[PDB]
Amino acid sequence: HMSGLKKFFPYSTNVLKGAAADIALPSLAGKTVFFYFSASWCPPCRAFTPQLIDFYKAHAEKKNFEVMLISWDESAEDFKDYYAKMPWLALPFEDRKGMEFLTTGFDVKSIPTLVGVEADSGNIITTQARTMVVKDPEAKDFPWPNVEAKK
Repeated sequence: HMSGLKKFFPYSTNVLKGAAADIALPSLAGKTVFFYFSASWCPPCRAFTPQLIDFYKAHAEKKNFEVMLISWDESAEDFKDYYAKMPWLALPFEDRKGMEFLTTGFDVKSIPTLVGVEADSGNIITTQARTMVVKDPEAKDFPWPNVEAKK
């Protein structure tokens, strides 16, 4: 029952997929999951989002991963407009305390940030996936464990 992955969600059960709000964690079984910390008020986020969408189109089926928006937006309206541009999942905006839990858990101090985790185990791969989407657009070294090792 996705115990490892459940550890990331103390206050949500199902998450969003477009207009649907009934996506359950077991649907992510066997995949890599990326938490995308982002907001519509952030210029580099607005520019990185389309790069991440290009990467998702190219590799999200073959490399077997999913993306979930963890929003730093200032309002429900901003969240709705921004998330509507995206093809992936989102932690519901209403779960602000859950967004805080993940933000501190991964020591996210700025955005955009992209964190990779294993769905089955719940283990962490890297917190520096944003760098790699840009540097490795063909996904040759995906999912990039321990990018943190770099100088």
